Amino acid sequence: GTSNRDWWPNQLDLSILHRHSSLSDPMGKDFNYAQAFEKLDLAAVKRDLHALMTTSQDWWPADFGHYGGLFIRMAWHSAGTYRTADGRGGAGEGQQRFAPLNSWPDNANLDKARRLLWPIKQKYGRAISWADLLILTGNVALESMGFKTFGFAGGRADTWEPADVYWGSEKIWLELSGGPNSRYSGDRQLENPLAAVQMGLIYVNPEGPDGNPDPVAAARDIRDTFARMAMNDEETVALIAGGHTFGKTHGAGPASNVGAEPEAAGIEAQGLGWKSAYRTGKGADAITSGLEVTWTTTPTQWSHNFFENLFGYEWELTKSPAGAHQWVAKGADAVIPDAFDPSKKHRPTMLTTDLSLRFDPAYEKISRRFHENPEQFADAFARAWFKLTHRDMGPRARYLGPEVPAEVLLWQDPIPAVDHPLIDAADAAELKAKVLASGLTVSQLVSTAWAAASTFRGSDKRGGANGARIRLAPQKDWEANQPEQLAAVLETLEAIRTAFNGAQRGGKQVSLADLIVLAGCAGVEQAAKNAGHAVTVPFAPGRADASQEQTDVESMAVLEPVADGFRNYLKGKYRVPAEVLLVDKAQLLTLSAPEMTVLLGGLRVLGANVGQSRHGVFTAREQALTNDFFVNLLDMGTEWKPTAADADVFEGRDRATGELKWTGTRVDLVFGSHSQLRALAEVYGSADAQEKFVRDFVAVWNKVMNLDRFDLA
Amino acid sequence: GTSNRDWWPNQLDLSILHRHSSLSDPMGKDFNYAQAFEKLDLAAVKRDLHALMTTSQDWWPADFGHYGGLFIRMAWHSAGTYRTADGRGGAGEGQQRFAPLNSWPDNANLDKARRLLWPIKQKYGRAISWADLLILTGNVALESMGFKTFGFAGGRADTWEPADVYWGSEKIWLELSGGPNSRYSGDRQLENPLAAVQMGLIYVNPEGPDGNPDPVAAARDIRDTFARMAMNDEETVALIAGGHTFGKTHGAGPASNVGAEPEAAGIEAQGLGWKSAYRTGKGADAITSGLEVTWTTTPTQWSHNFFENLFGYEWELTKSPAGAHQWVAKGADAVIPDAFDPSKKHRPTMLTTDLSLRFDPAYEKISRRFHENPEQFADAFARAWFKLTHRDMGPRARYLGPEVPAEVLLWQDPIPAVDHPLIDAADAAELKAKVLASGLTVSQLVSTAWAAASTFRGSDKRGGANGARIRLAPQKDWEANQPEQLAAVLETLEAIRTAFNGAQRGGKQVSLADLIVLAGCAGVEQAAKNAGHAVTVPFAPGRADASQEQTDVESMAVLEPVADGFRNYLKGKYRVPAEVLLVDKAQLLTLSAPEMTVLLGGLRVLGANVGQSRHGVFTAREQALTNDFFVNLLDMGTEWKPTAADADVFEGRDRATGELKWTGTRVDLVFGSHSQLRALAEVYGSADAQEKFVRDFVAVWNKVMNLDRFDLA
Ligand code: HEM
Ligand code: HEM
Ligand SMILES: [Cl-]
Ligand SMILES: [Cl-]
Ligand code: NA
Ligand code: NA
Repeated sequence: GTSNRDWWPNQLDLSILHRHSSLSDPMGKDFNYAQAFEKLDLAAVKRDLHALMTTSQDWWPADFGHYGGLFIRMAWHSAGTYRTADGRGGAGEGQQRFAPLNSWPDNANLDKARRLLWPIKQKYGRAISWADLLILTGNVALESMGFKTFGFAGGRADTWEPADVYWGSEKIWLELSGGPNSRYSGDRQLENPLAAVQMGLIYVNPEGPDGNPDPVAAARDIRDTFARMAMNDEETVALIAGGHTFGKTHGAGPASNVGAEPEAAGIEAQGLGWKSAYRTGKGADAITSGLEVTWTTTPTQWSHNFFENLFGYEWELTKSPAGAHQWVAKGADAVIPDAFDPSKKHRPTMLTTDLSLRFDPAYEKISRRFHENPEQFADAFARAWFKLTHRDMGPRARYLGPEVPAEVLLWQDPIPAVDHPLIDAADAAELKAKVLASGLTVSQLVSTAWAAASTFRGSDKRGGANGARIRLAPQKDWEANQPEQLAAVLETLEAIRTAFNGAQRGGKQVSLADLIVLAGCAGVEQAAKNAGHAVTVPFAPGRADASQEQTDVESMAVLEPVADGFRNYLKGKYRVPAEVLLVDKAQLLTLSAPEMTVLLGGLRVLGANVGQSRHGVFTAREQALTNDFFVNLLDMGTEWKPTAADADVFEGRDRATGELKWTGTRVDLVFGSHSQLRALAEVYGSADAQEKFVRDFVAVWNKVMNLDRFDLA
Repeated sequence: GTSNRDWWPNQLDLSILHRHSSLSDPMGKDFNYAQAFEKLDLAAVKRDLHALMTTSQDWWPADFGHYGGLFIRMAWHSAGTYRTADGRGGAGEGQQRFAPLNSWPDNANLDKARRLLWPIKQKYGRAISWADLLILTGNVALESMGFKTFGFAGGRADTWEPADVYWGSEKIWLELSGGPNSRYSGDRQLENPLAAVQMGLIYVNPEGPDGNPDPVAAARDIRDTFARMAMNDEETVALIAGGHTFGKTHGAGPASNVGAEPEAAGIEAQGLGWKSAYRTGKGADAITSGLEVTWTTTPTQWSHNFFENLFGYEWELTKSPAGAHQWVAKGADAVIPDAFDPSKKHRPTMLTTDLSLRFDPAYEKISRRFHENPEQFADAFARAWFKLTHRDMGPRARYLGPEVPAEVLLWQDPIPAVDHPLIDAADAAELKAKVLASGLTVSQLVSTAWAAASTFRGSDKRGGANGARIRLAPQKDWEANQPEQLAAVLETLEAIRTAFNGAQRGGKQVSLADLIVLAGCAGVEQAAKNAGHAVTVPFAPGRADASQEQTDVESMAVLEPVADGFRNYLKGKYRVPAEVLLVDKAQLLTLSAPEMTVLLGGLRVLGANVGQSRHGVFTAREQALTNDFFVNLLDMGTEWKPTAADADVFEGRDRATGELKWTGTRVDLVFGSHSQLRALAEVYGSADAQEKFVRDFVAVWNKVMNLDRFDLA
């Protein structure tokens, strides 16, 4: 059946804003996963998982009699799709079980691993999500094999449909770079927001870049992709060598024996895929990656044998039985155990990407330190493994259960505890009046609070106004944030705050984070009064102020808005049209299309544009909260044309006289062009809409202000 | 950006079940359009619409000074997409304003029509939907030009995103028949559910079949497509000749001057399309269809001139200025007015498809009767126009406002008014006990009520249990309904009913329609007791019994389930796979995926399959309401394979012994294969889920029982 996407393949896709409705969710509207998880007997689940590790099923026999390596791979792939550019991917929604991730070539046979966990999932039911279970099982694997983990937090609620993630534009699985949809340009520059080298891989190609088995060049790809997943050199070496302490690869025969991935398989496969015609199709005959490597002499026990082997042998290039490039130790004895035949042993083997850890000079230094000091290795791997598997969980307030590590880590963007009484509703009213008496304008107030709160992204739950990081580096100097104007606003608010806090008894105080958001609330209320409407904007106190020392400036960089259609801002020229960037930002803010539309139209007339630009400011009462954006946009008395100077800026002229009335960008005018967005603009541009527009605007403003408030959740 | 649909283009699409969520809807959850409409000043709207008719705008000047013809075409096309096969299409959701219908070639320049209505829509706001406005406007056009309409009902609520309708598989607009995705096979057999001859047309091609100008062969396509839109020969000739009493076609120059349709146009077009480079691009120079025909000597006034011209001249084939085939009156004088130049007149002209009304022998007789008896023509057109524009509105209880016709029409599937006291809760309990004491089984009770209620489709709001049409022709003889079994159940229930009604005072009685549903509810309660659960199933009385004479047997045929996955039924072998048919039926029932899943799994164990088939009956306690379907389907101890006799039936065997445990169809096993369905099945197949399963089953059962109950809305 032909679809709208077929006829108009470049039209903007709004469905991404309307996923995850209560319609697709089987749990009641009142289901709260945190409350369910908090009563789980986590120790009981862990004992069942520990038993499972050595209870082989004949439909997917356990290598070495132990499924630990397979489950560690499973958990690492759950977490390993994460990209810092947009926060998308990661383990936090259990998306490995839906398309496309369930059927990526790098996730082959993890379908088997998830099916092994069904009995445990079935037993505990809604009290443990799949998303938490996948990570918990990797921790139990590690513990069962002698490795002490850093801890574990539950709280990843399950989702019920595929997420809409851009994984690349290639139309062929695993396509090598340089094709018509190449994700590389220039001198091997990987396009943002991607964090893998080929479509369907987690990070890199285990044979080497585009299959070329050069460990030095592979290391460049490892470094780049791991940095795009928030991991530095030490973490990367710790993770790779730690993972490949355990288990083995599978490549017993040619890959052409392997059948359809799960999404393509027949209905009788019951959700499994990659059925293999090679010998038994499983166990000793398994084919997963096509490589046939076993790294250590004790694949089911933590050890420091990965680095003993990497450094204690010289390595020769060889081929697996499927034809893939891999490496074998020169002159070695057969010291590595076979996975099924206790009378067979093998020589040590490595991947090209393992050898990167020795042949890249910066990795080599770290790897040597870890080989000489395996306790340093164990600590680094435990911390990295926790970070990897928790990186998208958000604020520490979301972490549940009895195994949460007490140590606060810088990468968590931590927020200090509040240890004093909070302001009450009368205090809030007193503060709003003091803010408005200061001479700060509606535009300044709304622009500052928007700048602070709109860094939030629901993909990894980073950002938001909690912390008052807008006053710190690097946020205070982002161009979208208008650094000089911002500094002036913050100075005036800090004086208000000092004066209010100086006059209190009993230890009551207000944080700057709270006062920024409250001051924005005062601006919106003043704008509504300017329009003739008395409204109260809700406000919830309890934010705290983070220090510079608790703020990792380099990790904060990915939160910089380079496109923010809500402020009519674009830092430079991109290949993706600005309206598509707007919808992407709306998705990160967790907004529906109605919410996006009201929010944008209100922000335009409040003065929120960067640089006081007049684009989309379709009103003659700026700083009054009215629906004028929509009424003027939809007025058929105005004709619009792209300017000769800039095709992305439009002039609105009176159709009868030619007189210039307005200017706008693509982000402004999409609301009058896209058939779904224009239907929404019509509701708000109608003669009966003024009250509705104000109420809906207040409600989406308060939603945005509260996005990171998991302390209240 | 590669999507799951690109990778697995035949996987099943569940998003169709989760459209129209509260997320994409700008109106509050509590918005009730009926209540808004009932306060509209409809008279005021009609005055404004009458004013609009001759208020020409320079960006799309009015032909003859009067927009009436354009607006009639607008309303006829709004309604004209309707198909009786599935009830999809029609005017009832205002979908002409969204993709793809906003950009179909047949709807060219109706964008202008809708834009002319923006000021009225803006002025009245939420109190008149677009969907109602489009129809009201056509009515006012007719009244303005001297035709008295049969009436009008409001109550078409607006929708907010494109609907998921199968319009065909062609990848080229207007593709002629016989291509790789032809909608025709055999002897010009149009594929169900389609009701148009080419992709992007409303019914037929005005030049003739695949562009061949043969009025006799065109008539065959007219007849078949109009029948697929619920119209017989009389209605068809009335509608065509009535419409083509008014206005004109547009084809002043070659079609190559016409630019991008609305969804393809640039953002500066602000939702309009088909911009033309031919002369002024508009008015006298307009190009819409490419034909240049004006049918009558007074195109802005009702007349009897259509049939005087059709019969009064002989016709010659000619070409418009765009090259299209059309017909001109041999030897006529220039009697037809020009739309813009008072000094030009034209000869009478006709489309191929107009000539069909004279040259097809069955239409000729009707056309002649109408030419000789113009009052019969007028009355037929008025009634057909009402039917056309109200066909998808559902029961008369949905019809709102002061212009609703009092006459009950057969095509509305009318339900008699209830004029007696209803049964109360004590009476319901007494009747449920009588039903359970009669010896009717769980399976018979559930199957009968499901058969009755599941005819409902939310596309056109036809069917459902109200009316007790399951006891009449043709429902009583449908194979899916198990006629012999059904007859036995109905006889027992009618004897219960007769006995209960015989014992009452005060006029209280129970209808058979209510008793069938209540008997179903007793079955579900008995099934829950059989499982050890104490459950009450909600029941709302108030259904009435329709007569055979109130039930048009041929119109009822399209409600026959030829595929009903909920009863594991398929009437024969189709090209569309059965799990796609299941999702389609779920959409018609208005079910979400979780609701579809719970419903099916419960019905399987209750004995609702047609013919007592064991397929999908994954329980050892049939007729008990348990989650066994899910627990057994997901048991990895069972291996599934297609049978050698039939690739659409699967055998489930114990993995270790090979012993046969179950059989199932594609509809059964999809729940264990599709990654989203299987995530839902897991919830209900968990150890903590038995009570949740039961309570969710009851809720969805009740939902289905009440789908047609707009008397309670
Ligand atoms: C450069 C990065 C990495 C590359 C290219 C890579 C490559 C692979 C490949 C090709 C396999 C074999 C799949 C099979 O045939 O079954 C695999 C297995 C495995 N990897 Fe990695 N790996 C990477 C990093 C990681 C990390 C970070 C971890 C965990 C911390 C991990 C843990 C594992 C484990 C445990 C297995 C064994 C699975 C089993 O026993 O079934 N790897 N790796
Ligand atoms: C066999 C069925 C029909 C065919 C092939 C057909 C074809 C068309 C064509 C090609 C146009 C010209 C569009 C343009 O160039 O502007 C048109 C115009 C029109 N049709 Fe039909 N028609 C059909 C049935 C209907 C029916 C059922 C109605 C209404 C009851 C209707 C009412 C109109 C009116 C009022 C116009 C004039 C539009 C204007 O004045 O702008 N037609 N028709
Ligand atoms: Cl994601
Ligand atoms: Cl529809
Ligand atoms: Na994420
Ligand atoms: Na419909």
